[PDB]
Order: sequence, then structure tokens, then C-alpha cells
Amino acid sequence: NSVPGAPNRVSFAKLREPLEVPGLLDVQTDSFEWLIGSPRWRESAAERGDVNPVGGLEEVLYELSPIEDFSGSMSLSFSDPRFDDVKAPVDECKDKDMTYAAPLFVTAEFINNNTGEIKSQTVFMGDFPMMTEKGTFIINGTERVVVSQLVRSPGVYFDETIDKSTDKTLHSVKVIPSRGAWLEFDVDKRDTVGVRIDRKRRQPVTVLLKALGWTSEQIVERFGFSEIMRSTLEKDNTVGTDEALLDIYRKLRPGEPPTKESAQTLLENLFFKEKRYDLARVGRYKVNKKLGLHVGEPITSSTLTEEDVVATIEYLVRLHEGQTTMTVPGGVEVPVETDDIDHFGNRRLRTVGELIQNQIRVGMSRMERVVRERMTTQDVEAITPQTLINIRPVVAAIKEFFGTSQLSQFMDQNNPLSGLTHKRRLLALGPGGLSRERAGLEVRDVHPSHYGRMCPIETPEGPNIGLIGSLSVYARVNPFGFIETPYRKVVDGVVSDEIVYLTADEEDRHVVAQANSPIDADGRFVEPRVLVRRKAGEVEYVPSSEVDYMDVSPRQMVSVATAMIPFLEHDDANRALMGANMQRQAVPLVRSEAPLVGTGMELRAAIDAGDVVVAEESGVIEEVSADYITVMHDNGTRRTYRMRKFARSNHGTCANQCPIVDAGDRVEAGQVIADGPCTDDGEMALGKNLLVAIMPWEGHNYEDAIILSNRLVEEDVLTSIHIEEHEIDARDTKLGAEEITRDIPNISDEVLADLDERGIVRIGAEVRDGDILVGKVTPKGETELTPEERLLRAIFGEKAREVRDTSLKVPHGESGKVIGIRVFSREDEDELPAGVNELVRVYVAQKRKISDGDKLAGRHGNKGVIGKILPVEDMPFLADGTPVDIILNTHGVPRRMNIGQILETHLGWCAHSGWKVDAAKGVPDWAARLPDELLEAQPNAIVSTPVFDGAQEAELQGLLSCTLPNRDGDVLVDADGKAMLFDGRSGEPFPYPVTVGYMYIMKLHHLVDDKIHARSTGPYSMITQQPLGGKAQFGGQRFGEMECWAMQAYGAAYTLQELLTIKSDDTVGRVKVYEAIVKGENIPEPGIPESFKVLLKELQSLCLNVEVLSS
Amino acid sequence: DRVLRGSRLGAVSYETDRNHDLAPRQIARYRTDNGEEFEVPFADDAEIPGTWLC
Amino acid sequence: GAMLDVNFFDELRIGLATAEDIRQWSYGEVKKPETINYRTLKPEKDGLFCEKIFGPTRDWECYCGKYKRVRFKGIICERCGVEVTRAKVRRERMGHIEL
Amino acid sequence: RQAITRAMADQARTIRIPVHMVEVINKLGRIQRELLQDLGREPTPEELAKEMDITPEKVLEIQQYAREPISLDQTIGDEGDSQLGDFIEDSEAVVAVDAVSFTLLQDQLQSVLDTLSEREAGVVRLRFGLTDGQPRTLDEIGQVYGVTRERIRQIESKTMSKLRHPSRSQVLRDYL
Amino acid sequence: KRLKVVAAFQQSGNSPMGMVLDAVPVIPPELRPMVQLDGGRFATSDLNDLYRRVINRNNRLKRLIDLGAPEIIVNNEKRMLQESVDALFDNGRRGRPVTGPGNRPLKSLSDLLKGKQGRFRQNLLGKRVDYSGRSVIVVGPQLKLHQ
Amino acid sequence: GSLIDRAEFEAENRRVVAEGGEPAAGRPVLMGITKASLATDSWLSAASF
Amino acid sequence: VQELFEARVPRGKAPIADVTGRVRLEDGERFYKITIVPDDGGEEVVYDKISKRQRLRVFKRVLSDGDHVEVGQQLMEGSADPHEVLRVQGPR
Ligand SMILES: [Zn+2]
Repeated sequence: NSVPGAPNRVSFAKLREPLEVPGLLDVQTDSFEWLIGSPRWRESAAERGDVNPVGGLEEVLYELSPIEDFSGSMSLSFSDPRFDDVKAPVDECKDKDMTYAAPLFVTAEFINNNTGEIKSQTVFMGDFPMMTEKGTFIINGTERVVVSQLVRSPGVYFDETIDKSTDKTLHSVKVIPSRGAWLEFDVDKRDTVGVRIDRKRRQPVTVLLKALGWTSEQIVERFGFSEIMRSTLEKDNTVGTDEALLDIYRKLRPGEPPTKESAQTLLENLFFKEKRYDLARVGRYKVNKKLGLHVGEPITSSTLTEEDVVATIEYLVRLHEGQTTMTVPGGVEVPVETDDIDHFGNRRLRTVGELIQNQIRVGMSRMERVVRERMTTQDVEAITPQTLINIRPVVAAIKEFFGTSQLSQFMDQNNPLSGLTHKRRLLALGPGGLSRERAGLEVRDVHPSHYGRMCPIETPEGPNIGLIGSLSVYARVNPFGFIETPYRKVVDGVVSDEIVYLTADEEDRHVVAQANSPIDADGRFVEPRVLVRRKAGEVEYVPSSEVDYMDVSPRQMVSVATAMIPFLEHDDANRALMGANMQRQAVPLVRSEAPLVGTGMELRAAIDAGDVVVAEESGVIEEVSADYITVMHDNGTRRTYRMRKFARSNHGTCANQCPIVDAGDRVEAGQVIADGPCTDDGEMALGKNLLVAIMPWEGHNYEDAIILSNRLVEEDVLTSIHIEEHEIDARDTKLGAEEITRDIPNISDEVLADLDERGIVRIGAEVRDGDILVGKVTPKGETELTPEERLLRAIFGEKAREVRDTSLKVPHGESGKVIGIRVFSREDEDELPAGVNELVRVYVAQKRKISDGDKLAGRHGNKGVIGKILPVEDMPFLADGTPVDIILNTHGVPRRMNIGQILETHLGWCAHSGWKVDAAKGVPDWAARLPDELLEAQPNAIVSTPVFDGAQEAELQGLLSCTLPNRDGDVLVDADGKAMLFDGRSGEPFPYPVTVGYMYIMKLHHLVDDKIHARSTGPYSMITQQPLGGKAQFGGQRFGEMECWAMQAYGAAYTLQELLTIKSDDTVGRVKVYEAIVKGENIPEPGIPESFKVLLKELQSLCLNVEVLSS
Repeated sequence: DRVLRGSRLGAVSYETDRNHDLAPRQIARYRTDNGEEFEVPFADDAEIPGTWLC
Repeated sequence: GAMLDVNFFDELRIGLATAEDIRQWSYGEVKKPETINYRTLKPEKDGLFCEKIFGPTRDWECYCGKYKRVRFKGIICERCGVEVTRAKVRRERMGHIEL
Repeated sequence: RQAITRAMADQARTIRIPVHMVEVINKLGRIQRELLQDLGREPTPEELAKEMDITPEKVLEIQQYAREPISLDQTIGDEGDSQLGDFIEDSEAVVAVDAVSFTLLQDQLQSVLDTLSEREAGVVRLRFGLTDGQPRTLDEIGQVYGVTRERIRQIESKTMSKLRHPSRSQVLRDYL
Repeated sequence: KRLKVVAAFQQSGNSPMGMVLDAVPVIPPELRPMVQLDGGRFATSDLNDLYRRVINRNNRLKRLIDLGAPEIIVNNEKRMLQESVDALFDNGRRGRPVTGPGNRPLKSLSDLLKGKQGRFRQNLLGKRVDYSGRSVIVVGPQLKLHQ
Repeated sequence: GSLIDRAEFEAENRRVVAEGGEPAAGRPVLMGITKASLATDSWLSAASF
Repeated sequence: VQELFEARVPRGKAPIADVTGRVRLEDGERFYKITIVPDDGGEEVVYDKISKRQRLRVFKRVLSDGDHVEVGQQLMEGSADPHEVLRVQGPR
């Protein structure tokens, strides 16, 4: 069970995996606790590798401390970061739009070198944003998640290349540092090795060794075997170490004198002065592993070294020499091979702690520049650490990371699953990551070092395929950023329980077998020839002794959102991709019933998503409500879990939390106590269970279209709540200040009935499109009046009414009730921006029922819009008179290759009507492999087939023969799975039985009311006079180039002339068209578009005389 | 936060472009130092300055 | 050829424009980097938006307000220097810079 | 140093601000920054006004003035395919239903004025400037009509009484 | 290759003295607006920065020649003016692009025509059209083919 | 070494085989389509390509 | 299609005949090298860097040494550059 309040979901699992699913937000939480250096991280860092427990801030400060001047005569050195309490709790910050912060404090110490003093202060380093309980950040009230990023680890990357002009291998090596300088040793088309430092020219490597002062004799002694190094030894044409140093300086610098010592220090400065070259701890560990340069000494001295350079060059020449291994003098031997830049040994994961540490460090760079600009200039024995330190670049750097970066994303939540999979998500495009314009299609591809470390199914389906992935279920991140994976080691056929986490290189060291293998629960693989995974990705039947690692489970390769797909092993990977994507786009309904057929990964994925209130300590419920559960802990204390009623999510959905426990129950430590948005008794529930039929019904379910019963509309089965926010401010102007007030100029009184006495509408008023929400007027000024307007004002006695109404009107196509109005005032001492008096937000909510056009999808990528909501009478009903609910299409099933939906449908009917396999004449044959307490099941009992320990189609076939009758003696669904569907429309039975069953389908977030749009005349653009774009404004559809080619290919010249002149840019022509249409005249002749005149003025401004001529 | 409503600092008042009668205007033929002549249409009741930035 | 471009063209002769052509194009030599006055939010004299060069910001309005009617069309205020005309000419009047 | 600072204050920002205002802006920024260090909190504008011996309205005017303009070409979208210039509604443009509404209002007003007599419609058009945009006054109207300005005032009072009837007002009330 | 451009100059009446330049034209201000947003957050269309740079450096050069200055200062000023006009006509062409705040390259005159973002493929050929609309489709199996 | 149109290459030759006959000679080429559409007559088409 | 409409010289450029007659098929040093025997005769055109990674053209069997070919028959296997076949076999 493993969770004390779980609903009993009887599983079809035949295996028994030892490692339970981890704390799925660990990839966020443990990384951030590493950044803080909290004691909960410190004990786990004392668990292994306890010699250096250092936080993120401690590491940044230790590479910052000390900071000395140009002379070194005064040194300021930081120490000991510290955190206060948070300035405000989470819900208060989410209300008042404050960012969830906590103040830093750094014990900064200044030393004077000449006289000798300490200056120990406590510098306020800045208000620092902190991760919430659930893994997210809160920035200015909105909720933000920093998404992890894949980059290649800095190291030495040996590789070979081929040439069609040579037909020979050309090796290379790219020593990549972090923020240092690249360098390469590439064998050219001839047999010459050449140093390319900082992308300079060819420059043979014996010159570089002489720049290290290495003699030609020392090269000969080092490379006596090396033929190409010998040829470049004799072919160097420069002897004398400084004679090579000036050559290096002249190639790299040019525009500077030789001045030998300046060239002498430069090569030391460029690679070994560590304030300009820092391959990280990851870099030093990776390099020392790659060349075997270190036996057991710890990872320190993050600059480069001459021993590493000579080992690099020796490794390159032995790689070109066809060597297989190489020992280095003074280190362990290593194999000789190229390196793949897509292998997950060579691709680390810059998680959230690493990212914010990088941003803090680049803030500290400009802070240190400001310090050393300040420390030398100001007087000595007057400064203090408060004087020298300007924290403004640090706090500005963190704020410009959290706001406004391509990684700190607006946290997408319209179900708990999209939140969960929007964390733990691997991203591959950022600063220093690959852009799309430079994106190579090799990085798009999976390759067999993703097994357990990434999910090949789940990825975006647009143009960002393969870049954005997702973490696996069981994955874990090493302290260097490499991605672990748990394996059960097997010692000589005895599958142990020493669950050893393994990274990619160590996975390549050994061989790895599969969990779906015959095991007698004593180790002891029954088959000697077992499936196994070699290092390069090979699959061989190795005898069952050399197997030294087993998988922890099946479904280890898969993500979280894909592990909720039932019958995954029957789908194609494209449609499983679409199912895994569109499981993250369900909207939360108002009832949210748990699925009949599921997997094991719903309960754990909901209680780890944070959108279920979980009882912390065990006890008895003192009191329930809709707003709070006051629990009573067993030792005296009580605690109230406040609800979150009708919160608006970041994409405008429901966020209700009704309690599920009663007024006197007992709860345990970890029990689900409150079902969130998409939950039901704790487990995940994104859609409803629906009776399905797979016949093509009358052409309405044509080409992925879905028809529905009217029962879904009538019984509110599919009904989402959508909560939209509107807001307006009241800021000052040159003419005074804007005034939220009930009195609006030139307005009637029936629209001013919704408003209260001071502006805003009353809570509970149903508004339509175009109604007043906040009566707000501005001072307009004094303009001259047209004489017609003047004499009409003289006739009707109305004054000029010098204020101009620009009120907040609820825009087109939006309606519904008004939930709540939060008004912030400058007079009420709130935190408004400068010069803004009254800020007021209005939350309009509606109850979007289902309709035609709304996108629906099952859990297998079988998506489709709603074709036609039939009435409940003319819908095909069974012999029982139960009408089916939706009707799918047949031709969508086979040619898309997902009969996972058909197996889910058959198993849904079995779990719905319930079964009892008669073990009276013994247990039958298929049921023997089937576990116990599944031979009989009550109707509407939930089951669970996990992802790869699935349902076994033979056993499902045996199940469908042995289901139990509904209410009468009546078996609706035969052994094949097809019922005798009568027709609702005409009334005769359909002449062939039709597959029916129960199916899980979700309401997707692509509803029509968000998508419909129309504009006859709206706004216009500024520079060119085109109409605008997008549903937020009015905008018109982009009549692009391909539409223009289609209109030309018809030969329709006149329509193209209309579309390109008098509907966009003929600025007199627009009002002439409007006037002639309303008056009923002919459409006038078009003129010259405005965008052409703009082009003409641009070409004239580029000193091109562009005249235009008649004759 | 806002609705992105732009407005350049200018006033638009739509009257009819009438051309039958206007205000009567003289013409001043200014001359620069480098032999360059320019014409400014000034009104009748209008003090014409001796110099002008052309 | 055309200056308001009524729809009868045959050719669009591009050509490398000379200094005489550019200083014949323009309506005034802008000689000040001041874009818009910081307080009154009106275009400056001789600035990059200067109404003396490019035309009036308000329809039939000189800068000093002395002329404001359609009847005063095509004349220039003898103090503020702006030709009182339509405000759409600021789409279509170029300036130049004497290097 | 002085010429560098004077040139910096003159040629830094786009909307040019004269040097005393930039001096007090930098004084405000320096004082607010020092209070952010020492006080450890971004202070209230009234506190900054008290610190700089001025009024909080002056502080808010200065904080309004220090806001440098933004670029019309910066990428508005997260996907780098849209600029800020593509999302600005031109409120200065023609609403394109007000033009046909105003022309129809001119037609209805001309019909309603043509219900009147020649002296009445002439007096109304010359009083409100329908013919030229410059509304002449009562003495000029009586001069072109040969009568007193007071007779013209009587006629204008009579026509404004006539026009206020709903028989003329029913098709004009809906135009506001 | 040289006779191409030399015969092209000889054929027309183009004088080749227009490749040097003496009077830089100014694009009219409604094409480079400073539009006030709702709240005074102004928005310049980024040509005004390049024009301000050129105007600044030219006025300073004119002041320097009026002052009487050594050759190094005048030559440095004229090189600065030359690089400013280069940035105006095509920023990022010769060496380092003139960046804006936040390291954004300033959109010069040539960048209004170059690329997909240029005036040609974005606003001249394809235009946004009024009397338009958009919705998700459903199948209409009772309609006739012209409906 | 220049590419001119065949409709022009023949008709200009008719203008020059008259008034003293010297035949401008040439071979047909197979120009690529981006090389073709950029070396077109009307510059306004190729400026937008 | 794109390398054809752009009229680029292709990657798998198999040279063709230039005149009728037999041939000098010869496997040189790790790549083929082909001289064409005319029938007039005249200048025997030689093709030098024909890579032996390519394969000879099989037609009607492989190309024999001294096999009589056409004016513009494709000699190796690959894709003939259309700049050549325009020059060899005229614009038709
Ligand atoms: Zn004026």
C-alpha cells in the first residue's frame, strides 16, 4: 500500500519492485537546499563525501574571498552566509504580489595589510528569493519554476573526423573550460599537429611546448614513439623558448609590442591564472577521470596544468596512433577512444541551484569590480565593509534572472500533472545552450544513454522535438550534475537488493539486464541466455553469470506523465507522445472522478505534486468545513489546514480543494486529506470514465471528430470552471489624476445599475461582453469642438463634460459571475508603483460547459474536436437501454497504431461491470499467471495495469468471457467484446455487433471560446497602418505570402487588390469602404497602400533617389 | 499590466478640406548668403521679419 | 513625378542620390539632438521632431497657437515658423543633416 | 570631470532633461540608494522627501521624470518573432465608424435645418459656423442681414426654442 | 569584375560622387515615433538613438574645427562620425554592432528590410486584413459542397 | 562572361547585324533558380526575394 | 529535388561520355581513372579522380574496358551534373 489513506486499486502487476518511486520533486528541492547549504542537505552531504560540505553561497564566497587591491595592500574577505526568516508567508505574498523573499547576511571582514586591522561587520547582502515548499518560486505574486538545463560538461572531448579529399581519419580534441579559453590540437590534412588557441590559426604544437619552455630534446624524450610529433618536432622552424613566445604573442595579440615578460606572463595568465580560466570541479573531475591523472587526490585547483596539457597531447597522438590504452607517468591508465557529445557522461544538468549560483557569481563579478574601483580610491582607515560593498548589482542580478530569463518560466498549472512535469523537466536551449537557429538534428535524437536518465516518449511535438525532454521516474542527480539511475546489482546470478545508483560511464563499464526476466525469488535467472544491454547499446544473450546489474523495475525509461498511460507497450511512440503531451493539458472539471482503469502512478504523482493537502502528523479530525480542517494531533496540539477555495491558476482554471475526511475520522502521517483540482480520493483524475462505441456514426465522427451524448451536458459530466482576472489602475497625469468613480460622462443609467456607489461592480453580478466593470474617468483637457457637436450640446443643454471616459470594460466574448474584487489604494498604504493611486483587480468566472469544437482526447493520443452533441434519444443504446456517451471512429485506430485504447476500452468494460472467474473446476489456465484477489471483482472496482508489467492480452481475453450480468440475467458484451447496439435514430438494430466499453477521456485546454475570433474594424498599427494581431486586441488574420500565391493562382486579381489595399492600408479607402457599405453604394476604387509609402520613405532615407514616373 | 494603448502627442480634428476661400496671404522671398532664394507664404496682417531660418 | 501618388505609374526609377538631391529633398536642417521637451511633451525647436521642419502635430495648428483654422491653410506663422496644415504631412516630410 | 558630467547629462537620455533636474534626480537616486544600504529597505517617497527637504509630490514628479523611454523594437514575445511595435493600438487613428456617423449626423442636421425657413437656417448656420468653421457673432449676422444684433438674438432664441421641440429632437438625441 | 561597375557608371548619368556623402537625410518622425503609452512610458522607434548619435558627433566635430584642435582629436572625431553613419545605415555591418540597453543590437535602416522581419516579407507582401476571422473547425456532413 | 536574356541576345544582334554586321556570340547556360530570380530584369521583385 | 532545381553540381557526380567510341577503363591507385577513345579520332579526354568508392554503371551488365559508348552516356553510377549534359548534348 505504502500510503496510509490510499484507495485500494487492485493491480495487474506480476513483478515486485524493491525501490519505491522517489520524492519526485527532489531534483528541485535538494538542489535548492544545496544552494542554501541547509542542515538537511548538510547531513546528506555528511552521508557520503563528508570532507567538504559547502553550500552554493559558501562556494561563491570562497572563490570570491579574499579580494585584494592592485597592490595587495588591503584585502576584503567575506564569510559565513546566513538566512533570516522569510519576510512574509506564501499566501500573503501571493495575495499582495510581493516576491517570496528571505534576507541574506554575510559576515564580511576587511583586513589592512600594512598596519593590520580586522573589520568584521554583518553586511546585508540583499533580499533573496526562496523556493516554496512545493518546489516553485514566487516572483511578484506570480508563481515561477526554474527549469533545469542540459549542457555539456567542461572537459577534454576527443573525436575523429574524416575527409573526402583525404579518405583518412583526422582526430581532434576540444578542451572546453567554463568561462576560460578554448584550445585544440588538430591533425591537419597532412601529418602535422597544430595548436589552435582561442580560435587562432594552425600553429604547430612544438611551438606551444617551447612556449612552455619544453626543449626539443624533452619533446623527443616525451614523444620518441610518436611519428607525427617527430615530424612536427623537426618541422617547427623556431627554436628558443622566448622566440616561440613572441610567435604566440604575435599570432594571438597582434597590435602590441613583444616586451618578452608580457608575453611570458600571458601564456601563464591565459591558462593558469585562475581568474581567467576555470574549468569547474566538474571539469577537473571529468578531466582526471578521462586521462587518469589522479589516483585518489581530491578535486581542487580548478585552473589547468602543464601535466594535463602534456597528457592531452600524448592522448591525441596515441589516438591517432591507433593505441587502445595509455598510462600516464604518475597516474592510472585509461582507454583510448573518441567521445560522444550526446552521451550522458558528457552532458551534465545545470539544475536550479547551479543556475542561481551562476547568477549570484556573475553578480559578484560586477560587485567585486565596484569594490576594487572603490577600495583603491577612497581613503584608508575610514572605509568599512558597509562602505565598500554595493549590493545593488547582486540584487539586480537575481531579479533580472528571476524575472526575464528564458529559464525562469511562468509556472504552468491547469492540473497538478502539468505542474509536476513542468518541474523535473530537462531543457536544452538557453544562455550557452543551443539555440534553435544553431540547433543540430543530432541533439534532437535519443541514444541509449537515456535509458533511465530521460524519457524518449515525452517531449514537445512542435518544432521543439527532442530538445525539451523529461526526467525519468527513478532518476537522480549527482553532486556534479550528472544523472544517476538506480540498479540492482546481481552477484553471480543472485539478484541482490543493494540498489546502487549508477551514472552513464559506470553503466558503460558493466552490463545491465532487464527486470522482466524469470527470477525464482532467489536470484537465479531461470533462462541462462538473458537479455542484456551492452555499453554501446547492443542487446545480447549473455550467459547468466556475467550479468552484474538488473533494472530496479520496468518503466524506468519512462517519465512521470507517460507512466500514467495504461497499456503503453501496445502504442506507437508517436501516439504515446501525443498521449503524454495531452495528459498535461486537461482542465479540472467540477466533479473529477477517478479513472476506472489506471496505472500505479496516479496516487504517488498526486501526493507528490503538492496540490493535495497532506496530513503532516497523525491524529483525529477535530472539525471539517469547506475552508479548513482543524486536525488534532495526538499530543495536545491542534492544527488547521486552511483550504484554497476557487483560486485562479496561472492559466485561468479552478483550484478548489474540497476535504474528503469526516468530522471524527483518524488520519495518519501522510494521508491525503483534501482532494485538489484533478484528484479523487487522493489519486489523479484528469477526466471521466465514459461509455464508448467504436463505430463510424453517420459521418459526424469523421477524421478524428467525436460525437457526444447530451447526457454530458445535462448531468454536468464535462464542466470546467474558468476564472479570468481583469484589472485597471488609476494613475496620475499631467492634467491631474484618473478618477475611479460611479459618475461616467455621456453614459446611461441601465449600464450604471451594476456599479456600486464608488466604481466597481457588486460581487455576484452577471456581466456580458462590453459591460462596465470599473467606472474610471480621466481628465481630458480642453479641445475645440466641432460645430455640429457644439450646437447639439446647445440643443440638449449638455455641458462639455471635460473628462473622458476610459473605463474598464469586460471585453468581447467574456461573461459570468464576479467572484471577488481586490482593490489596492495608495491611500491605504499599499505597495503600488510610482504615481498610481488605485489598483483594482476583478475576477470574472464562468462555467464553461462542453460544446462542439472543444478538444477532447483519451490517454493514447486519440485526440479530436467534438463533432456534434447529439440529443440523448438518437444515440445508439445497448440492449439494456443504456445509451452510449461518446462515439469514436474506427479508421483512427489501426492506421495510427494505438490499440492501447482498444485494450483500455475492453478492460474498462470488465472493470465496470465487474467479474468473477469461476475457480470451481480448478483455477483456469490464464488465471494462474494472474495474481490472486483479481479472480472476482465488484462492479465499478478500480484496477491498475502498470506500464510494462501490463495486462497480458490473453488474460484480458479470458476476463471478457467471464464478466457478470448487469441487473437482469443479461450479458451485454460477449467474449469478443462487442455488443448488439440498437440505433437511436432510426431504431433498427445495427446488423453487426460493435465494440463498446468504458473509456477515460479528458477535457483538453483548447476550448472554442478561447479560440474563436472575428473583426470587422478594430485598432490599427502605429508605424505602418495595418490592422493588429491576436485575440487580445481585435486583429485580423495574417493574409501572408502563400495566401497571396493562392489568390494569384486562381487568377483572382480583384480580390487580392481588395485584401491588400482597402482592408489593410489604403487609409482613406478604409473609411470610404465603410461609408459606402453603410450608405449602400459601390465599393470605390482602391488607392496606394500606406506600407508602400513607408518603404518609399525608407529607400529615400537610405540616400537612394527613388522617383516614381508616369511617362 | 496595461492594454498597450498608444497615442502620439497630436490632435486630430476632422473638418472639411475647403478650398474655395482661405485667408489671403503674401509671399516673402528670403535670400540666404550663398545666393539661395526661398519663399515663405505669410499672411497679409503679418509682420514679416527681415531674417528667417529657411 | 508624383508627390501624393495618385494611382497612375509606370516606372520606379531607383537611383543613387546626390548631396544636392538630399538637400533639395529636405524641409530643414535638423541641428539639435533634443527629441521632446521633458515637461511640456511637445517637440522642440530644431530637434529630431521639430514642427518647423516636419509639420504640425495637431491638425491645422501652428505651434504658438496663433493660427488654428482650416482657412489658414498653406500659410506659415511668422513667429512659431510652422506651416499650418494637416498633421499627416509628418508622415511625408523629410529632414537632412549638414555634415 | 565637469565637461564629462555636463556632456553626460546633456547627451545621455533621449528626452533631454536640463542639468538641474538631472542633478536632483541623481541626488534622489543617491539618497534612496544610501537609505537602501543603511536602512535596509526601499523607503517611502515621503521619507525621501523629508530627507531631501522637499515634498512627496516633488519626489513623485522626479521619479516620473527619471523613467527613460523604452524601445519600440524590443522583442515583446517570448518566442522571438514579435516586436513591441506590433502590439500598440493607435488611438490617434480614425475610429472609422465615427466618420460615417459624423457624415450621417451632418445629413440629419442638414435635413432638420432645412425644416426651418431661410432666415432661420441662415441665422443658425452663421451662428454656429456651419459654413466656414468660424462662427460669426450677432452683430456681423445682423450686418449681413441688415438688422440689429438684438433682432438676431430674438431670432436665435426663437430657433433654439423651435429646435428643442421633440419633433426635431427625436432624430438628433440618439447622436450623442 | 571592375568593368562591371565602371561601365555601369559610364552608361547612366549617375555621378560616382554620391558614394561619398555630405548630407544625411532624416526619415520623417511618424515613421520613428515617440509614442506616449498609457502612463507616460515613452517608446522610441530606435532610429532616434542613431540619429541622436550622429547629430551629437557632428555638432561636436563642428565645434572642434571652430575651436582649432590638434590633428589627433579631429581625426578621432571624424572616425567616430563615420562609424556613427555606418551604424545608422547598417548597424552590425562593420565590426561591433551598436548595442542598446540590455545588449540589444539597435535596429538600423537596413534591418527594416532585411530578413523575415523586414518590411518586404512582413508588411509589404503579407498584410493583416480586416473583415477576417478564425475558429476551430468541425465536420459538417449535412452541408452541401458549396456550403 | 555576363548572362543576358535570349530574347534580348537575338534582338540586339538584329540591331547590330544591321549597320555593319558583327555577331555577338554566346552559349546557352543553365542558371540555378536562385541565381535566375535574383538576376532578373525588374529589381523590385528581386529586392523582396 | 532542391539540388536539382538549384542546378548545383551534385554530390554523387558520375561523369558521362563526351564522344562516341570505346574507353580506357582502368582501376588506378585506390580510385578509377578513365580515358575516352573517340572514333574520329582526336583528343582523348581523360577523367582523373573517379573514386573507387563509387561503382561503375551497370547497363543492358557492367561497363567493359574498351566498351563502345555514346556521345553522352553516363559512365559511372551517380547523378550527372546538368551543366555537363547541357554542354555535351546541347540545350535540347
Ligand atoms: Zn505658432
